Parts: sequence; C-alpha cells; structure tokens
Amino acid sequence: QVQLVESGGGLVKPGGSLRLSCAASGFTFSDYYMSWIRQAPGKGLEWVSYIGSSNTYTSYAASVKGRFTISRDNAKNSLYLQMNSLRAEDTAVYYCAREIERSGWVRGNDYWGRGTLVTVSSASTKGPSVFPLAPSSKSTSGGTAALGCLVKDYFPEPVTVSWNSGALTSGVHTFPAVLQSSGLYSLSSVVTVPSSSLGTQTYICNVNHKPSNTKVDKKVEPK
Amino acid sequence: QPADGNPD
Amino acid sequence: EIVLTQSPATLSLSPGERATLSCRASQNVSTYLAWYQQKPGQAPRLLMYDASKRATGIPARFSGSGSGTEFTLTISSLEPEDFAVYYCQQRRNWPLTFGGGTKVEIKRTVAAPSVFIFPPSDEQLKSGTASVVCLLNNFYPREAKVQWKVDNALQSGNSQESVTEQDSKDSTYSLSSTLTLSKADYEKHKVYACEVTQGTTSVTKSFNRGE
Repeated sequence: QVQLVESGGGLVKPGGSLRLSCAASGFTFSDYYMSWIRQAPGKGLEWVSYIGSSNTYTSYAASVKGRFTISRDNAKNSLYLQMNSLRAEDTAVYYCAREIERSGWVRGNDYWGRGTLVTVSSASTKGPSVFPLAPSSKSTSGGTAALGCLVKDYFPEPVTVSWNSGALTSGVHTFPAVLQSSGLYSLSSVVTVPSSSLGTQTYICNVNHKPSNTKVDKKVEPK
Repeated sequence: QPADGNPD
Repeated sequence: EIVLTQSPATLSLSPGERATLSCRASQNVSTYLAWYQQKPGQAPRLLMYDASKRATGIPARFSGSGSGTEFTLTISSLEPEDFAVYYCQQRRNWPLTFGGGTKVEIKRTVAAPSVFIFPPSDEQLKSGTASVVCLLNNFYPREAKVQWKVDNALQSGNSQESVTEQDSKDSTYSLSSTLTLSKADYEKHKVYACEVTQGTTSVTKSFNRGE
C-alpha cells in the first residue's frame, strides 16, 4: 500500500527552526510530485508548499514565503520541510500528500500522511495535573451520576484518556483541549454511570501525555 | 497548476 | 488569490437523504477543482478531482459537477460514514487555496442536556487555583448559550468551553464549560451556577460552596 509517514514535529520557541520529514513507500517516489498541507487546531486546511521533479521546481503559500523551504531526496524516498522564523500561528498538524499529475498539470492530492504536530510557543513541556470531578453521592439527576477527570496545565498537545484501562467506554465524553491564557492546555473527560454503582464500582481515569513521557492514573471517589 | 511550480 | 466559499457551512440531514454541497470560486477555475472528505482525528481523503472525476475507491453515490465559478458535490443517498467535513480545493493556479469546509451532520430531534456542575476539588484548591466545571450531556442541537453566575453576578471573560463531535449512537453533542478563579476569589462567594439556554428554556444548575 501507498504509505506516507511524517516525522520531526514537536515544540519550538517563536523564531526557532524545525525540519519535517516525510517517508514515502509503496510507490516510486521519483515518479510523483508532492505538497505539504497544514491544519491549525479546529480550523480548515491550508496549503503550504509544493515540489515537482526536484528542488528546482517549488511553490509556496504567501504566508510562508521566505521562511519555509520544501525539498526532496529521492535516494531516501523522503520529502522535507525546513521551517525557519516560526510563529505561534504556524502551530498545526502538517501533512505531506502526493499529487496527481496529468498533461503537465498537477490536479489534487490522492494520498495523505497521518500528519505531525508542530507547536510554536514559549511554554515549556509539562505533564498534567489530574484532578477528580467527583460524583455527589446525593443524586439530583434522576438516578444517574456524572464523574470525570480534569486534566489541567499540560503542554504541548496531545493527551489521550481512557477509563478503567479501557474497560469503561459507554457514556464517556473526552473533550477537545482548550488553550488557556497561561499558554498551557486543559481538558476534561467525563462519564455518566448509574448512581447505584458509586459504592461498588471503582472508577479510574488513565491520562497519557507522551510529550512528557508521563501517564497519570486518578481514582475518582464519590463525595 | 503547471507542474513546474510557476504560475500560469 | 482565488478565493473559495463553501456555503452553507453546515448541512443537517438524515441518513438516506440526498446532500448537495456547494463551492464557489472568486475567479474562473474551469474544471480544476478537487474535493476532500475529513473525519475527526483523520487525514483528509480525496473524493473528486478535475471537478468530476471520482477518486480511487470512492463510491458512486459521490458525484462532482460544475465548471467556472460554481461547483457541486452531490451524495445521492447519505450513508452513516458520509457524515464528515468536506473541503474544496482549486487547482487552477498557484498559490493553491481551499474553501472553508462544509460539515454534514446528522439531523435528529431536539434533546435537552442533562446538566451537572462540579465544584473545584479540595486537591486543586490546595494549589491556590479553582476550576468549576459545567457539563451539558447529550443534547441536540449543538447551539446553546452557557453562562456562569457567581452570587447571581453574570461572569464574563473567565470561562472556556469545549464540545465533542456528534455521537455515533444517538447523534447528540456534549459540552463542557470551565470557570477559572483563584482560591481567594472562590472563597469570597457562595453560589456557583451554570445556566444553559436553548430556545425559550433556561436551566441553571448550582451549588453552595459550603455545602
């Protein structure tokens, strides 16, 4: 199968530099042209740059002209994006994507990578503090209880959340993170359960933050 | 667009 | 640059219905138009290029049409997997540009949220900060006004909210709103309230800090 795998994303200070890579397999890389496309969190797609048969043939979005350079190394089946003078507004998932070519014109992107996240910020990497959203033993919602975990003040994205190591999935809502004015992220994960279960069933949220190589498990006890 | 990266 | 506009930004339809998505260009792009699909947490997928050529493995229920400045993506009968965001991309000239996207969501009946409010945990308060969390569980439609009141005073500028993607089983949304205050601010007031308004109904969930 055609595969495109991006790497090199991560945290960078404003004004800093980063190099993205994209490894191609399952087709003859040298027979295809390529583009980088990015997507800011919660926003739409934004084309970044394009490369033809070699580094001699490139094109750029106005917002990155002079700062980003697209290049390729066919011997390594790899596409690259050199990013200089980075700005907070460059924070996004960056996708490498293969182009359709016919009659000397490129016409669309038929295969995409899974993306790599670039964060531009002065904030420092930090694992989360996990606080309980404890259910009230007093049930005031028709026999149903809500409980959860508040995952606060981590950086950068992403975190993943499970409950009881994946054994509890029904009724779980894990919310998209928000970027706080502090520059750190926060999110909550909640689940609704039978209020009658609060005294018998243990509830543990499992919060994984790979950027800090930290996992936090928090037992949420009734109040 | 033109595959050489140049506007039409 | 060639500007692309996708209107409406959201289509609310039922499975099995026909969907017509529009992309209009500020300049003549002839047939050099591509369409993409994107689901939450996934990379975009090509659906259509040269305006009307279906991409590899795309079901025949997808058909693209148009030329010049008006283009259409039609899904003859929506399947569950078709509820997603759709982007157009003009391939007429550099620099490439995208439309802003159209989200096709599942229309369902109105559903009032179950509303829960969580005081700050004692553990967090020890840190000198307080987060008050309001949860709107499984409601429809997505649009809702959520407001915080502290001792019945309307709050502004100290809360942030987040919303889930539409539920695959019941097609509802859920929403969290978080009020952030210092421990000292928190301990200066008693009544904490989260007010949710949809249509002609407001529902307020509250607690008293002491209790």
